[PDB]
Parts: sequence; C-alpha cells; structure tokens
Amino acid sequence: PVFSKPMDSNILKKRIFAAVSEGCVEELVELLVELQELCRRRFLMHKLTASDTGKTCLMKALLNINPNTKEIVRILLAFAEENDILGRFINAEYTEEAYEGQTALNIAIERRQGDIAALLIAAGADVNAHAKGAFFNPKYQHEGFYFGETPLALAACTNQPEIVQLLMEHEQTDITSRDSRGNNILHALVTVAEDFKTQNDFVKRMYDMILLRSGNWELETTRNNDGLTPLQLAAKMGKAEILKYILSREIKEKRLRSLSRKFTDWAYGPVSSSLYDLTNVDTTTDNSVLEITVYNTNIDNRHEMLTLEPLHTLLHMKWKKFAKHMFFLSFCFYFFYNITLTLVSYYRPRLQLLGRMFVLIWAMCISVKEGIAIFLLRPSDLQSILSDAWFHFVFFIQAVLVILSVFLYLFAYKEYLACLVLAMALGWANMLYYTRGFQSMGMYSVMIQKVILHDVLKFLFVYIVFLLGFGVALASLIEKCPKDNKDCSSYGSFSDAVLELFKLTIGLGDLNIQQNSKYPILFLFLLITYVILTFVLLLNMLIALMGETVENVSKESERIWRLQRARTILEFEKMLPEWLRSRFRMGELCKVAEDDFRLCLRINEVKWTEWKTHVSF
Amino acid sequence: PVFSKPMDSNILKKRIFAAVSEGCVEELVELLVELQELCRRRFLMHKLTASDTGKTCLMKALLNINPNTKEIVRILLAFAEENDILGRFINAEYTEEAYEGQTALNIAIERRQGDIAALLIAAGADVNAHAKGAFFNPKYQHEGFYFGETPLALAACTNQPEIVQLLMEHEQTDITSRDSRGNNILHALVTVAEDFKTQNDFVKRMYDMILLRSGNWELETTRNNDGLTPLQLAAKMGKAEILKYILSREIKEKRLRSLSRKFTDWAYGPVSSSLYDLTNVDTTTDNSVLEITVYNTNIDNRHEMLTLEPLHTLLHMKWKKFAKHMFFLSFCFYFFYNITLTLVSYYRPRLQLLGRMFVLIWAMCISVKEGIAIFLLRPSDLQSILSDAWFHFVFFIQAVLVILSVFLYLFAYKEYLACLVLAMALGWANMLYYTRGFQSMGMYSVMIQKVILHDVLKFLFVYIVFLLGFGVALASLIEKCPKDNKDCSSYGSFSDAVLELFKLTIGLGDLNIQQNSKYPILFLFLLITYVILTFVLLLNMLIALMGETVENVSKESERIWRLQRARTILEFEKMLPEWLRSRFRMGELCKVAEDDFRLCLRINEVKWTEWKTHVSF
Ligand SMILES: CC(C)C/C=C(\C=O)C(C)C
Ligand SMILES: CC(C)C/C=C(\C=O)C(C)C
Ligand SMILES: CC(C)C/C=C(\C=O)C(C)C
Ligand SMILES: CC(C)C/C=C(\C=O)C(C)C
Repeated sequence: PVFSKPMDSNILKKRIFAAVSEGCVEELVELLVELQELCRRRFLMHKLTASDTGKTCLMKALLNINPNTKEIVRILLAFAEENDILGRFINAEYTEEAYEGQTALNIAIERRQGDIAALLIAAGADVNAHAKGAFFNPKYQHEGFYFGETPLALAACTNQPEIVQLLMEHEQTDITSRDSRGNNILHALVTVAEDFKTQNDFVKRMYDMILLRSGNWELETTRNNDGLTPLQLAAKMGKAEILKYILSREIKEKRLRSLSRKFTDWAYGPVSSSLYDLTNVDTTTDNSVLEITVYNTNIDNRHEMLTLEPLHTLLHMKWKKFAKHMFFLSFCFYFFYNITLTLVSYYRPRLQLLGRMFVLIWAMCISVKEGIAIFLLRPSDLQSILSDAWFHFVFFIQAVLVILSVFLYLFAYKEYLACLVLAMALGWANMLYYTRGFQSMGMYSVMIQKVILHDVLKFLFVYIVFLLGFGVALASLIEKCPKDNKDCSSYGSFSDAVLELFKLTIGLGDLNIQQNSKYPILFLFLLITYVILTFVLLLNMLIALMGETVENVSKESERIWRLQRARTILEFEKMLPEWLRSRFRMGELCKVAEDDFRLCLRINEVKWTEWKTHVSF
Repeated sequence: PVFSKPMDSNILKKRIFAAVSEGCVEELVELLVELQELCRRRFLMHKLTASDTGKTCLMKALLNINPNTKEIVRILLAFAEENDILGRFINAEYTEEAYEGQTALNIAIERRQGDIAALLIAAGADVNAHAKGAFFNPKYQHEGFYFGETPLALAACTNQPEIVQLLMEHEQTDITSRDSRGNNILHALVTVAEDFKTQNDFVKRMYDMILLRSGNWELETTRNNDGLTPLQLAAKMGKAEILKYILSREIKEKRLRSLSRKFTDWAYGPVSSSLYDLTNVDTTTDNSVLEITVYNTNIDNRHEMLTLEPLHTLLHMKWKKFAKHMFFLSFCFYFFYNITLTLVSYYRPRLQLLGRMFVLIWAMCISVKEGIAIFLLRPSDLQSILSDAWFHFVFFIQAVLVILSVFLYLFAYKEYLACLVLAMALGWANMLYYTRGFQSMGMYSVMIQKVILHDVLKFLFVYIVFLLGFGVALASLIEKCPKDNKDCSSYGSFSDAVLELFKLTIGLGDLNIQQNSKYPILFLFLLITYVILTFVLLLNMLIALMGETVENVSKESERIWRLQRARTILEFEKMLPEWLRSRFRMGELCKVAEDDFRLCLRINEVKWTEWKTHVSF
C-alpha cells in the first residue's frame, strides 16, 4: 500500500491550520476576526483552504479531533455565514488523485461523531456526495478502504447506526445511489462482510435495517457494473452468513412480507414445510447464485454455503432426476468406446469394421465437445486446485490421438501405431474420471490428485537433478573397453548410465562393481552414495511426505468430492437442449404480488436436533 | 420428505377460515351470528368444515396461533353448543391419507398451550384418539414425526409435563393404549430418545413420571407388534441412557419397590453389593436384551451400553465359566484337523489311514455346522462391518473343498489335488480366526480386516485398470521376432505382458529396453511411466492410505475386539444342549411379589473413583 500524499500530516495562512490541529481556540477566535477584513481591503476565500489539496480548516479540525474540537466547528461555520460562502465551504472537495471527493461530512462520520455530523447535515451538507478517489476505491483489498463511496454507506460500513438512521430520515438522501463501481448501499455491505463466523457482526444486522426501511424490491434487484445483484455478489465473494440470511429471509409483519425469500407454510414439531423462493437461484437465468457458488468463483468457502437450504436441495433434485441417468450413460458410452478401441486394435492384422466405425464417430464426438470446452476454458482455471480442467485435455488428447492415428492408417505413414497405442494407456487411465459417482472411491481419486501434485512432482523434480548429475558423473569415468566390443559398457553413454541408475532405484538388475572404471574406488563411492540419496533419503521420505497429505486432507476429502459432483450436475444440465429443460421445480405461488412472478419451491425440513433442544428449555 | 397436501396453507365459507387465521374476531363474531340462520332457512354443519380435508375452523384457529386465538376458541365452541353439534365438532377428524386422525386436541397440545388443551378436554375432547396418518407414522426417521399417535404420548414426546399430568388424572384416558405400530406410551418415549448424552434430556425424566404414576408391571411388559418390550426396544434402537436407567432402576419408597430392577443389598464405603434383576436380560428367553445388544441390531453404539452392569458381568460369568473351556477345545480340535490335513497329504504317494478318516469325519462336522449357519445368515449381515460372516464362508469352503477332493480321490478324476491343496493354504489362513482369545493379537487381526477392506481393495481395483491398459498397450507394439522362435517375446501376448508388468511392481526380473519393439522410444516411454503410477504413485501411497486407517481406529481397535469375543460367547452358548444349559446365575429372590418369579443376580461393585470423590465433598 503506497499513497503519494497523506491526508493529514502533523510534521501566514498556516496559523489557521495550526490552531485547529492542536484544538487551541483562544489563538483562533481573535485571529479569525482579523482575517475577516483581509479580503475586504484587498467572494473567494482561498486563504483558508489548502492549494495542493482541497483540504480546508473544517477537514483539518475533524482530522485532528480533540475534546476542544466541538468548540471550534461551531465558530468555524459561523465565519462562512458572514462571508456567505458556506455553500462552497461545507461542500469543499479534496483534489488529490488518491483521495478525491472526500468532504467534511465524510470525515465527521468516520470519526465516530454523530454530534458534528448532524450539525453539518443540518447546515446543508452535501448528502450522497461520492468520494471517488483512488484510495477510497482500491484495486485490491489491501490498497485502501472501500465502503461504497457515500456518507450513508460509510456510516453503514462502520458500526454507527444512529447516523444511518438520521441519514435515512433525511429527504435529500438518495438511497438507490450507485458509486463508481456500480455498487449500492447493499453491495457495499456485502463486500465489507466476512465469511468467518463472528459473534458480533453488524453487517447482517445492518443489512436488515437498511432494506426494511426502504421497504421495496429495488435495492436487492439493482445490478452491479460487472452485473450482479446483492444476492449474487455475496456468492462471488463467498459471504456465507449474508447468503444464509438473504436466502432464508422471512419477514413476519404485514406490508413487508413481500420482502421475504422464504415463506414457511406449516410446522408441526420437528418437521416444518418451508416454501423457499428461487427467482434468482435456479439456473434458469444467467449468472445464478447456484451456478456462481459451485464454480471456483468463491474462494476457500464453498461447502459451508453450498449446503444452504434453497440450493442444497436444488442439486439433489437435479441429481436424482436427470443427472444420475446421464452419468451412467456417459460411463457406459465411454466404457464401450474404450473396450472397442482396445479390442479392434489388439487384434490388429500384422466383418467387424462396424465396430471400428463406432470409434470413428465417437472420437470425433468426444473431441468436438472437448474442443468447444477448451474455448470456454480460461487460464484463470487451467492452473488451480479445483480446476476440473486436466480431465479436459486428456479426454481431448485421447480423442485426438485416435482420429490422428486412423488418418495415418489408410494413408499409411506407418506411424498409425505410434498414436493409437498411446490412446489405450491414456484411455484406460481416463476410466478413473468416471469413479466420481461413488463415495468410497471418489474420495480415493481425490486423494490421488492431491498426492500426485503436492508430493510426486516435487520428488521427481529433485530426482532428475540427482539423475542428471550422477548419470554424467558415472558415465564420465568409464573408458572404452578394448577389442571394440559392447562389453564393459553398462555405463558407456549418458542414456546407458541414466537407465542403469533408474533400474537401481526400483531394484532391478545386478550391481556390478568392476564395470571397467579407471578409478574402481571412485566409481563405487559414487554408487553407494546415489542409493542413499534416493532409496534412503527420498523414496522412504516420499512415503513420509504423503502422510502430512493424507492426514490434513482426509477430513476434507469427502468435502471436495461433493464439489466435483455438484459441478458435473450443472455441467450435465447445460448440455440439455432448451426443449429438454422444460422440467423445473414448481410454478408461481407464495404471493399475489406483481401478478405472482415468484418461482417458489417447497422443501420440507425435518430437523430433529434443534427441535429436541428447543423443547428442552 | 414429500407430502401431497399441506396441513395449513396460508396462500362464501372462506370468511370463516380467513377470520380465525389472522386472529381477527370483530369480523367473525357478528358474521358468526349470520351463519346461525343459513341452515335454518335451508343437523349437519358442513359449511364451516373443509371438504377435501377434515380440517375445521377449530383446527384452523390453533394451527395459526396468535395472542387473539384464546379469544376465538371460547366463542367458536359456543357456536356448536347452540347447534348441539359439539360432539362432531370437537371430535372432527382429518381425512387426508398423510395426516389422518389428527384432532383439535392434538394440535392444541402440540402448540405448547395447556390453556386451550385443558379447555378442550373439559369440553369433552376425544382423549386417546389415534392420529393414524402416514405423516404421523413415517416409514423412516426423516419421513415424518412419530410420537406414539396419542395426545398423551404427544405431550410426553414433547416437553410438556403439565398436560401429561392433566391427562394422567383424567378418568377416560387409557394408559395402556397401543397405536398402529403396536407401541405404547413407553415404547414411543424410547423411540424419541437419543444415544448421545445430552445435558437436559426429558425422556428419561418423563419415563419415570409416567411409569411411577401407573405403578404396575404392564407398561414395561406390554409387547410390541414386532414383539419387543420397552426394555428390548431400547436395545434394538441403541438407546444407552434409557437402557442404563431401566436396568438400574431402583425405587426407594415402599408400595413401588416392586417396580425396581436393582435392589441394593448393602454398601460399605467403596464396595456395594447391588442385587440386579435379569428376568428379561439373560438369554434364557428369546430376544433377550443381552442377545439383541451384542448382535448388529444396535448401530454405532454398542460398547457404551454392553458395559452396563446387569449384562457386562453376564458375559464375564459366561466366558470364565464355559466359553473359555470351549474356545480352547475349538482351537485344539481345529489345529489338529489342519495339521492332519497337511501331514497326511504332503506325504501323499506319488497304517496311518485312521488319521485320514479323522479329516473325513471332521470336514463333514465343520460343513454341517457351517451349512446350517449359512441358512441362519441373512443378506443384511453378509455385507457389513461387524459381520462375523466372512469366517462362515471360508470355514465352509475349506471344509467343502476337503470332502469334494476325497470324492474325486477314489473316483480318480485326477482333480483331487486341485481342490485338496487349496484347502491347506486356506486352512492355515483360517487359523488366524482363533487368535481372538488374546488381546495383543486379537486387536492386530482387527486391524487386518479394516486394512484389507478400506485400502487394499481400493488399491487393487485401480491397479488392474493400470495393468489392463498397460498390458495391452505394451503387448500391441511388439511384432513377432523372425526365425519363428520364442525369443524377442517377453511381451508377446496379453498374459505374457501382464505378467512381466506385475513382476515389475514387486521388483523381480530384468528391465530390458530392446525387447523387439517397432518403436523402441515409445516402448520405454510406456515403461518408465508405468512404474511412476504404481511404485511411486500407488505403492508408496498405499502405505500412506493405511496411516489414516491405523490412527483413527487404534483408539477403537480394543473396542471392536471385545464385541467379536462377546458374540462368540453366546454363539458358543447356543450350541449347548438344553440339559447342558442347566447352569445359570442364581435362584428366585429379592421380593415376595407374585410368588417370587424374579431371577436375580448378585454382583458386588467396588467403585473407588466415585467413592473417593463422594467423600471429598
Ligand atoms: C500417455 C500414456 C503414457 C498414458 C499417460 C498416463 C496414464 O497412464 C498419464 C496421464 C499418467
Ligand atoms: C494416473 C493419472 C491419470 C491420475 C491423475 C489424474 C487423474 O485422476 C489427474 C486428475 C491428477
Ligand atoms: C484360496 C487360497 C489361495 C487361500 C486364500 C486365502 C489365504 O491365503 C485368502 C482368504 C487370502
Ligand atoms: C489373509 C486373510 C484370510 C485375512 C482376511 C480376513 C481374516 O482375518 C478377513 C476376515 C478380512
């Protein structure tokens, strides 16, 4: 965080700023009387405002607060009344690029002072004046303080509800005012919340106050500049507490029940048949909160908010309804394609040609989907943890290897086997993708990907360094055995010596010690020290590396597997044509409203743990 | 949980239901006067009751409670007094299949209201009216709310004891009333309890109140529809707190001491000689709580309630008395059978025939017990965790292989060795069953079964996929070496290539790189990538998989072993003939009662930790 200029720096007009900084009033009141007539003996009181910055004495007084500050603000404003410049004095604007648009009301609200803040507003302060500075609108979280760039949202982003209540009651205040980010009062509150459960979080408590007092459906429907309602913004930023509050918001009182996203129908002991609203949760529209929350648009907090009631059962009625019947079909139609690819080519000649045609019409079928899936892929997802993109190359590669091989079959480049037989080894290793449909083995394949990434690549990369150095060092010592024979040359070339070192790691071959080295002692010293760096230092410790991996993750392995399946639930859903997606939850109900455009959903909740505890008191 | 119709849906007779729903009375009292004479100008007031459902205004008023509801129920009943239809109005019944039999008293009791509930009962409410609906009687735990289908048990299943106390004092209330499940007031309380220790659990507190006020032995002896006393039902559902309370129930006061299952004889400091009752705990009868609690009829909570005092020492005096003397005999008589099977057949000819006869008369002896044990087995136990059934096939298979082999011995099909020599390898691996009699190694064999199931099968299943794909891929590249010789063909067929890959995993053989591949580079690329998927990715990680297994279980391995032994304690007991089971605990004592049919048991309890803490205050 680097800012070119500071807001307040306590390092003949300087007497104005010095007097208000230390809070001294006696040196100011008599001296302010003197200033009254400098302009007369000379309409535009420049002298009491700074030049390089727009900061005035009013901003200077409030930025350097003290118990004497209240005694200064009242007389400072009275000076502008005599010169009739209170309009320009109160609405004075900062001019630095970092802090631009900050007014005296903005600083008074920040410094936890409802006394002067009410006084300035009553004096004609510019309510809903936007602080459109680079500092107030940081490019990241740590580059500044973003709060919505309005005095109302600043009091809302801070924990001062009294100044909020005063600002709501003001007539000139524009509630549905959008700042330079296209945000709102509710968008700003969503950004400043946190996903970590805090005992005393005012954001969801103040979300209720601002929304209810507005009492209409325009704050929750106003779109962002990127294009995002306050509902969807909480999903993009991963705000679970706000998402749980918004999706399950029930208003008991009349005249405001239209602001409810969940209308409980009936309750009887543990079971209650709540009737939720999903007018912006189902994937019928674009950028749904369900679609946003399952992809890697949220960070480090997905399952704790993918289990929320309106959308936890949205996936179950998508899996148990059409996704399960298409995972088997994808499993069967790929198992048969792999079996046919193996069968018709293991029996290759050194009428079953209709089976070979099936591989032709299906390798193109896989690659046309993978080819179009690569285009929708982005580098922001290609290298990540929950990418689900590595399976998009290897499905494409195994498909593109088959069609490339057969193009060289009839054309007879003799390389038709160099590409086809690599598809068998990859095609059968691709069969492990379709094990997500089982909990016991789907969690197992989750462990494999974490093991193959955190530990195996780190072991191999060190290993080739010990294989390149020791391969060259061992092969360099060996002269050419006489008689021009291939004997004496187990370590004769770099490729021959590296291969013999690799066979030493697994445990295959004979460890000869008289391999025609011109230093027999040095060759053995370099041999009985290679196996203590790999077999004793690395291979045993490789087993040790993965123990930290399978102990920290095993309590989250069942959590990551569900997110894999929940992604394929809607990845399958987008493949259905528009006429096929005519099967949805339920019709329009829950309210007369605007002629009932409320796509509701009835899910009964039988909760035994809470009800048992509730009656226990 | 899916219900076709809702109980209460707040989405010219509709004015009746609307007025009571919102609690408005002014719009009802004058309008109810109007209704009085619609039927006259027209015995059967249909108009104020619903048609598709039996719900009336009384049910509608109580389902939509409000502070004005008490002001509505009193005048609503007075309307039926004038028409003299209070009998049909109060006893009005629901008619939906989901919710059937629900009355106005049932809803009033549910909504924590003892005021109206007492008023309805005083008005002639149908006490002990059964709500025999599909919702009130769910097929599972999450399909509804089961509470015993009576107003008394509903107040008991909820935490309202005042309405219970009122219902006990009523004359018309039938305490020993059985619902559609054959349950009782005490059966229903057992079902709604929980095995997790809760600080404030009313169920065992309300079990005391209902049983004592009844003051007789008919609630604890009334059989279920499945056939189960309230004692045995707590064992089937795994209710440890109720089981600990019931089995150790001591009533101090006279006239009710006959309702005690434990009569403490004397106490002196730490040692107290409690004298328990096991009239339904010992295995003398069928479906004993001891027999039920040791088999896999309880779930996830067995050792925390198999250690309860009446039945923790019931097994110790069965092990130290006849079970230990039959485990050695089973160990010796099977060790000798295995030794004889090995000895008389390792020396097979390429008079000791009496030893061969012993295997004949004992292989049939094993298979006749295993054959009859398979019939008593069920698929509900065949595939489980604490099955103790896998040892029933392999004991049967090893027994059936011996008799099958000798049938081909004299008959001379020459296959007599193909079945007999497989019995040695299985017969000696069966010798590890009889290691349950030792703590150090019995816990070891518990680890093996968990390791062999959670980890080894998951590793092998992935391994054959990498062996099928790489076996075909390696064998496909190899042409037939000239001269029609068997050289050049280490990977010549599928079986030859798969075998050479398996030997690569363990570490046997020579890793040749010039194995007559028509692509020497591609064969090596497919070879130095198979060993990084098994030897580097799988075999090392296999060791890693079992580390989560031996760290989470080792604190429970000593717990599962006891349940294995406790099952064989009564598995041995059922083998004794009726005359042999003439040795039991102790006679009839502890009370005069009904001519003393109380099979008691005296077990002295020397408790030093509690007594030391008790005197410390
Ligand atoms: C390209 C062939 C060598 C198969 C490659 C793999 C599968 O075995 C990788 C993905 C592990
Ligand atoms: C043997 C390979 C194919 C396993 C590696 C993966 C597949 O599961 C990726 C996803 C890490
Ligand atoms: C049938 C023979 C091969 C013995 C089989 C086993 C014992 O070694 C299995 C039970 C592990
Ligand atoms: C070598 C085998 C016989 C071990 C496996 C078992 C026996 O202990 C079953 C019970 C898992």
